[PDB]
Amino acid sequence: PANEVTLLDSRSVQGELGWIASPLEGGWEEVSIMDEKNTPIRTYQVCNVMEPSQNNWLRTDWITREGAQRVYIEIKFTLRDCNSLPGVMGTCKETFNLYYYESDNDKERFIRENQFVKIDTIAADESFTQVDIGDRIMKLNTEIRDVGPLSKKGFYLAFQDVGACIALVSVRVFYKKCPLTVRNLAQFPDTITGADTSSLVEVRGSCVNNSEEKDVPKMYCGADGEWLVPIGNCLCNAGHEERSGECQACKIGYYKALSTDATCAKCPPHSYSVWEGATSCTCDRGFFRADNDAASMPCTRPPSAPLNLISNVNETSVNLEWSSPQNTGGRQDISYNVVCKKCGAGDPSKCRPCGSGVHYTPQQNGLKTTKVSITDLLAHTNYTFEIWAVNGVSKYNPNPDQSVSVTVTTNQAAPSSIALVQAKEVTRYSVALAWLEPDRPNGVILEYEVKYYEKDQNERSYRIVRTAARNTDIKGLNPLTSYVFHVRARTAAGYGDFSEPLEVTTNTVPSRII
Repeated sequence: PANEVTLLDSRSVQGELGWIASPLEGGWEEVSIMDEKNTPIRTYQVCNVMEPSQNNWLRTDWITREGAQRVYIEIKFTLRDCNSLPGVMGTCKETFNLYYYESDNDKERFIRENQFVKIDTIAADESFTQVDIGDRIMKLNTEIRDVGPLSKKGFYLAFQDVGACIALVSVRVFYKKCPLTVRNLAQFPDTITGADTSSLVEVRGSCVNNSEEKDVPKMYCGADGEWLVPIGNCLCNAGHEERSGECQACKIGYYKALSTDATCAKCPPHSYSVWEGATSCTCDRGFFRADNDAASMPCTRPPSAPLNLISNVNETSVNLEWSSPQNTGGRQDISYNVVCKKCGAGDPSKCRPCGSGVHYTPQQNGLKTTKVSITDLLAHTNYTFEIWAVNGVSKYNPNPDQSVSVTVTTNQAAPSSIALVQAKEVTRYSVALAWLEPDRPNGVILEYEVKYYEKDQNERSYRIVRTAARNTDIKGLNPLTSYVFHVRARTAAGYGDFSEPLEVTTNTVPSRII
């Protein structure tokens, strides 16, 4: 019934035990008790109290050790007290000796009586053990005796009677063993107990096929037939979670990048579901993950180019400025790459690249700031720059379809100021504005910026209204508030100057009666 492997048993034996007894008549009797469906239970009996100098031997059959170390012998017997019935002074006994002999030969006819070695004298105990074979309760005292270490192939066990009323009910022969158990996600095989009580057995078992050894696993198989302290845990491999037995793989829609104790996590947002036992959730079409970026982070989109581009020119240098991108994609690392083209010079589309050493003081390629300044550019020659937005993923991702660019001139000056501005309509809610283009353009006019600032009060933040058309209307203004309007012409070639300061007071509904 126990985890310990048995060698010899009274019930488990095939038919007869095959035990050699000396003498045959008047010695050990085959008094067996039958209490099973057509199957008997073997028991040896001897009771020669009246006869003097009684000596009865009972040797067991050949026992195959099968790689044993320490053998435990459990004997269940009935011992009749010498007080129960009157007898002869110093004749009756209440003890029986236990003998053992090691041999190599399998089948033997006779074993030498004097050659046997005694283990210990077995006697009765006060506490009776309750163990029954049939329906009625039987109270027989049990005794356990250990012997070891054994070097030979097998051994023989002998029972000696010195004139006592005894019956050997159950004879169990078994060795203690450490069972096959899986602890700390590592397999441990069946190991036999040590030869000494003060000696421990070092057991090192191999880990699961779908798991990697992080720490060396070891267990100590004690003399009792069980492990003591577990040292070293085997962590589950990437794409496999913790389970009762072996490391179970991650289900459809789960991933595990590194060997961690935590279970399989669900796919991050905007990521395609992979098959059972995946390392990392792959990104679907339109989304791509960076090499330097962690597996825990979700899939990101490619960046967008900044729509607005402001350019100011000097005699030999050019200054560029742009706003933040529209679609970020989902990454904090946004850089800008400036590309020289020299396509501005000449009417045809095809041109030669900037082979010469163009110097730009802030950064060469991949600037984090939204402002850049290009120097040492040749005068009288037309140029064009392509400010291409670069993300952390954009390298792995395909080259972005479009990049916002602006064509500029070197030697040509900045635009002049507007000669005069005029108000067309004057009402309590809106004031219309009209203006002409400046006297000297010095380039193609692209935008007109208008500034508004309140008078008689503290300086409020300037109102910005961008209109390419030569006419604009003000909106949402309080009555009786005088306002100064300033227009500024803006080109790709440069920055314009402030216009005529027009002081117009907001119209009011009449109140004076004549």
